[PDB]
Amino acid sequence: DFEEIPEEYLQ
Amino acid sequence: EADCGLRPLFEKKSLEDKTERELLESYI
Amino acid sequence: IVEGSDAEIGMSPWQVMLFRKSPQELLCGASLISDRWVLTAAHCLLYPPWDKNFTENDLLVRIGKHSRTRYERNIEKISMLEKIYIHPRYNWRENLDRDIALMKLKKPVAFSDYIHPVCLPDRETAASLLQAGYKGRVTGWGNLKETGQPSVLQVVNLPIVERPVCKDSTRIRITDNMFCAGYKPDEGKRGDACEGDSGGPFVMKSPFNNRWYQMGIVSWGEGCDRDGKYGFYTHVFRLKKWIQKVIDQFG
Ligand SMILES: N=C(N)c1ccc(CNC(=O)[C@@H]2CCCN2C(=O)CNS(=O)(=O)Cc2ccccc2)cc1
Ligand SMILES: *[C@@H]1O[C@H](CO)[C@@H](O)[C@H](O)[C@H]1NC(C)=O
Ligand code: NA
Ligand code: NA
Repeated sequence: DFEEIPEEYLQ
Repeated sequence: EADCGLRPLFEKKSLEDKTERELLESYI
Repeated sequence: IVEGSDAEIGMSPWQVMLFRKSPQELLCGASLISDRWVLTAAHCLLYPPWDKNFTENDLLVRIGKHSRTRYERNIEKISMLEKIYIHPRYNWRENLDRDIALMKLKKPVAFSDYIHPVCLPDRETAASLLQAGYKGRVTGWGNLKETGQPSVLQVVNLPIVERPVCKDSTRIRITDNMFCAGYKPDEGKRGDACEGDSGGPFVMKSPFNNRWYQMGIVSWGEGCDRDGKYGFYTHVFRLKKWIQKVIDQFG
């Protein structure tokens, strides 16, 4: 449903 | 902080959003 | 938000989305009160009856958003949490009394046309504006109906309701740390917050200094936009001494 966010914020 | 609650795209430019007047009118 | 409308761009620049890291989903609304502090409802982070107990590393804060689902490149900013503070007397056992929490960001967020903090009320502003009939504004990306989801941030203006009316609408024990808002059946107009709008702000524009103040936090309700029911909001001013104590000690 949601667009993927940049990986930097999930690191 | 000192600038809290003043929206860049509204108060800061003296533009009103479409329904804020509804609020003002209720403050009787 | 039920029976609301699409927000205008930059209409609510203090609106914050609490975003779950895995799976990626909306958790709650919240609000920006300074470059490092975000205000939300405690039940957004802690609610044992539903096995809810989020820690800092579970969540992200997304600020400056309009679209619910899109990654708003060059517009929104995404922040990690340093620490969560839940009110020590938050009553999750009974009635959500003192439904309030602060979150400190790892780094200060840059203000922009789309990102800007809301004011917290002083005693006088609260006394003057928190009156039955006076309208506030609630915003969020929550459900459009009780029983889908919006493309963009939703907004609705709702009148504060007399305390005896609030009390007589529900079997739940109401406290001085809550207020309710919404139209009565006889008033014709409607609108309410709903699931997903939790933690978002109930704001009023002071006619004295033309600044927006956050008077309430979306807290609870019985269904959404039901006739004879009202939305309940955490009374921000009543809990302001706790807010200031947290920011003073940990800021
Ligand atoms: N204004 C609205 N209609 C509105 C409805 C729902 C929400 C989201 N909040 C919630 O779902 C919160 C979290 C825990 C239980 N809860 C409720 O609203 C439950 N409402 S309830 O069962 O009818 C009565 C109740 C209130 C408070 C504690 C226990 C029980 C937020 C707003
Ligand atoms: C929730 O999580 C924290 C930390 O993991 C824990 O200490 C606490 O006991 C848990 N339950 C609560 C606060 O009710
Ligand atoms: Na009652
Ligand atoms: Na209602």
